[PDB]
Amino acid sequence: SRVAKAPVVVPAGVDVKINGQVITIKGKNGELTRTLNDAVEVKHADNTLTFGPRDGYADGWAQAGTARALLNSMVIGVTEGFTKKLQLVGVGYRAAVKGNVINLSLGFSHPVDHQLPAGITAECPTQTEIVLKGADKQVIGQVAADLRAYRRPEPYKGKGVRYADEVVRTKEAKKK
Amino acid sequence: AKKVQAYVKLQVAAGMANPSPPVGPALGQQGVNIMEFCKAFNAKTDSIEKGLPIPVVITVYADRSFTFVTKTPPAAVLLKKAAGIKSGSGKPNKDKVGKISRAQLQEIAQTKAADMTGADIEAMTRSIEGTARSMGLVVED
Amino acid sequence: MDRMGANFLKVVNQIKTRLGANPVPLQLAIGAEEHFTGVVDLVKMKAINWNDADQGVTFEYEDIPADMVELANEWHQNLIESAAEASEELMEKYLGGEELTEAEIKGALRQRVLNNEIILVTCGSAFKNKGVQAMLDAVIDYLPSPVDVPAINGILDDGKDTPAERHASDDEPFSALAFKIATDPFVGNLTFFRVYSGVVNSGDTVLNSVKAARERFGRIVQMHANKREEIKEVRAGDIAAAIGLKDVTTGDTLCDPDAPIILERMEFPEPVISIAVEP
Amino acid sequence: MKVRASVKKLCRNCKIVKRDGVIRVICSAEPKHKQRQG
RNA sequence: AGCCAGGAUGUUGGCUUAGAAGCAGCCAUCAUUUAAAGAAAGCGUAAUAGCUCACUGGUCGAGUCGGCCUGCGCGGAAGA
Repeated sequence: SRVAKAPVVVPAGVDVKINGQVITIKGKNGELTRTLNDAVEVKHADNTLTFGPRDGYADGWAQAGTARALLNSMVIGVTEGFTKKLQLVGVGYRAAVKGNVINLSLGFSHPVDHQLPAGITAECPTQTEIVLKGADKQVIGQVAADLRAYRRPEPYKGKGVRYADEVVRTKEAKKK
Repeated sequence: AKKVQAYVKLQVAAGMANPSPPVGPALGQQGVNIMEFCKAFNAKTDSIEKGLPIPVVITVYADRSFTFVTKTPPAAVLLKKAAGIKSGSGKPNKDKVGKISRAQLQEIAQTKAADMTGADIEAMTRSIEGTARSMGLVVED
Repeated sequence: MDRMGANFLKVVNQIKTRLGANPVPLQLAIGAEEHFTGVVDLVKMKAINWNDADQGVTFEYEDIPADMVELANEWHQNLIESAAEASEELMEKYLGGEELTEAEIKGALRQRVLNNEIILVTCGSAFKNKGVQAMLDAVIDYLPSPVDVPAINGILDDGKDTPAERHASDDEPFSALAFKIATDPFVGNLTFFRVYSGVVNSGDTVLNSVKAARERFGRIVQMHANKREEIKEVRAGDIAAAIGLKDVTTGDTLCDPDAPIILERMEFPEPVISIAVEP
Repeated sequence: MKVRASVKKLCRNCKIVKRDGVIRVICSAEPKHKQRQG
């Protein structure tokens, strides 16, 4: 397949701990482990990692096809990182980072300050731009999408919290 | 010459100084002073009797620059400049009015031969016969 | 200026982009818009305390606070620029280093209001009682008086053009103008007119010399914008109700005969939207 | 999500994936083109 | 199937020209170059600038694609 024609090359600076089904990757700034399913046959062969679908679970081409895409992201996420910037377009809406906490100037009668978990070093260059930094590809989206779900992109003004690369489709009033 | 940034050939009869804003967005693409394209071409526009759409192309550059290529008016409007009316295509294969022979077509092709490297003489001759049949025009020599 | 998104320095530096003017502001901002307590007057370099309760009480002036000791530095040096390029005489003491006091700089900038190249800006709150007591002292020093301006300039009645600056004092023929001419079910027609100079007594043959009509001057009444207070003797500069005008138009003169005469109606509008009322 | 018995691939870029078993059709820019049953 | 990737360019494609300027719609429906391009599919839109389909022109470097017939499966399926 395309995934079978896709092996991943681990570089120096990220150590694997192959206890069979449980792999804990000792990396640069974290520990990106995934306890996969038993539809995989893993082997860090020489340097480039090779994998395999186990018999019986012949649908493990899917279940390890996740894994081939997975561990490639893990060895490049623990070292380099993800810049996940969000664009705050709100009338009187600010963003400021302190410790691991983000403020949410969100047009309410009360402030919303939610604490953010490990795997996050957040920053804020201004009141409308907010950095998020992380090692797992999941955690760099999950903490980002929760903020965006508190104020979705409003398609009559362009109001809302929105990603850096995301482009909304704002409409027009057309009646009054 | 250039690539995916910008390349559109649109200019109509140069007696109108104003950029005619079904053409204006081709001047509204990469930040021109519209007075510059009015002052570029008028030094040579006083060598013509105006009335035909003359074409130019636009082509762009990095900072605020631009460029343009001057050619001669096309033979498609030269078919309907001599024929009197500017629009004859009402029924292509059901109208038989109006004759011009090949000799007129090549002398409006030498001004293409003295201007451009494509639109060659003998190859356009059937398409200057092809713009005649769609308009409902006849040709004999 | 007690609201979110209310940046003072943005808006005054937005005029230089959209309106294209030259504003140099004076009274700056102290406070993060909710704990806002000080308005930074920059000539005298003094912040003003405002009320906490008892809706209007204090006017307590102090120094520049320590949390804005450098933004007051970089903005005062642009204030004292604004007289070297207003008058040519302050050009050589911006660079020589003669002291640019509070009293010296306004003598140039007041003459920068008769040409109107700079406007004077002030941040504060009307409703939170933060700035209103501050805003009054600039009016006597940056807004022009009826005796400091070019006064009534009647030209003639007919013929050539000789524009004549008349006197702003009480020593002239009388002159006024007719505007804001409201109505009432007591006397009928009313006015909100303003006299520019001269004194009128009670009872006069005030004409309207642009449309050739004779009127007589009744019982003039002043207001608190609402309440009838009968103003008998109208001094030069009051605003009152030139009552009992038989016919009066937009902006004609209110003037005794054998005197200068205005004839001026500029920019007569056009009410555009037309709806048809039916009984 | 409008519901109707017919999921017809209607918009020009209409994805179809079987989430939970019930089909719901995924457009890009048109929210109006998204059905769910059938 | 994606990243580079030109969207080779005669033309204004008429009519009726107010814009119906490939992108409102009826008749033509040729093509100057054909290793890549149609007198044309939508969005941007009064018109177009923006973004593509067109051939994937160069890279990956193997399989892949749209329908016909049947074995069964899911949705359709809400009642006291």
